[PDB]
Amino acid sequence: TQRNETSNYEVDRTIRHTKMNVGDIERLSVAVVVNYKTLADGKPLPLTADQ
Amino acid sequence: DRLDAALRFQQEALNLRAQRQEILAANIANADTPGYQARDIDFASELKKVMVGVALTLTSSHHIPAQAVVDLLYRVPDQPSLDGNTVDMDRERTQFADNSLKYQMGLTVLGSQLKGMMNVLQG
Repeated sequence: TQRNETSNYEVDRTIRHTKMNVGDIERLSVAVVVNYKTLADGKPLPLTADQ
Repeated sequence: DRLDAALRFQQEALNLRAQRQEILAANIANADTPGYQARDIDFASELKKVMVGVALTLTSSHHIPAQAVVDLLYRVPDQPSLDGNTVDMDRERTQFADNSLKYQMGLTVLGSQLKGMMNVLQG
């Protein structure tokens, strides 16, 4: 037995050219502080877990 | 090419003479093999067949080009041997000498045609 096989293929091709924007954000860290709650009496009652 | 068409007939005749020469010499060499049949080719019919293909398409550079890759007639026996060998010395010796002569004649004709095509150009 003898099998000689030659195949020429055409392939899908996708070229993407990208120029990233200058000034993009890499990592953002934010510090927020809130106050207590002073009722009509004036006692600084702290907030709750849900809030 | 037109140059091939002019020299096609003599080249095919020369190649067929070489092939038949090989076949006749194989018949001579295997003369003593018991059960060997003497084979030969009909020169004229095979010359018609050769004188009377599709390279695969190459889209780019990497694509690989297409890769390329006669009928033997039994001789009618003359004398019946006991070992089944039908090779006759005299017949194939004459055929061998004749094929040698015709190969030389084909070489002469092809060389003359090439030499004429050359002296047309020389100047």
